[PDB]
Amino acid sequence: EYPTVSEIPVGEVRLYQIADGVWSHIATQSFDGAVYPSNGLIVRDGDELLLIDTAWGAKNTAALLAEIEKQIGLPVTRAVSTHFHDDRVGGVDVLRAAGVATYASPSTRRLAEVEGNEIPTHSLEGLSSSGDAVRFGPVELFYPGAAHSTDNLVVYVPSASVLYGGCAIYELSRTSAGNVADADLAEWPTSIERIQQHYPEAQFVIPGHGLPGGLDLLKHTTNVVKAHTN
Ligand SMILES: [Cl-]
Ligand SMILES: [O-]
Ligand SMILES: [Zn+2]
Ligand SMILES: [Zn+2]
Ligand SMILES: [Zn+2]
Repeated sequence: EYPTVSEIPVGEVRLYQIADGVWSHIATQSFDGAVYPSNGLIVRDGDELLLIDTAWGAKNTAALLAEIEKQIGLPVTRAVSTHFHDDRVGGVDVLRAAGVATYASPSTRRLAEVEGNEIPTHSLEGLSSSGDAVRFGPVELFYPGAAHSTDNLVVYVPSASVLYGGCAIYELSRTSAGNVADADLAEWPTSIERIQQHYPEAQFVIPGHGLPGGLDLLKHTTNVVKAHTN
């Protein structure tokens, strides 16, 4: 049922419905020899769609839109990148070209530019302090504090109790820390706890990569982060 790299050819994207009016988009990308899956979110906003994160690359993102256009038939009007890394903003130029309004916090935009990555056009204000939350259409955007990256945001769909953690949250199968180069290992557990305190009602938790689960993914990530820290 949940698509894996198996049911997904490199360059293609698969959509998966998590709840009413909420889907995850799944793509793949080779990386240092191996192939990894990657999740993004899609949330119905009236008669249009809010996209959370790119499909990790221009080709992948063009396929994501095509796969959305021919499967939901609702237009993607806005998109939010949860952090400055390539797997989240890579494809933003494609989204922009297609008329999608791309958004990110000033922190993410700043880091993206410094990194030489694509830069979402619009700015999400009011997410600069750990614990900050702001509404964006059908979802709530939350800055839990530095974790996988200093700018990582998490997304909650109050109507469906869906929490999209992006790369700040690991799937159960991920037993060791991934790339923590731009991570704040010291603050990661505390940021996870703010996510826990703010969304204890979440029923579905989507990791940036891999299989969705419940709130237990938070403690799992904490376990993995602590083990790596030591
Ligand atoms: Cl990654
Ligand atoms: O990432
Ligand atoms: Zn990242
Ligand atoms: Zn605009
Ligand atoms: Zn990632």
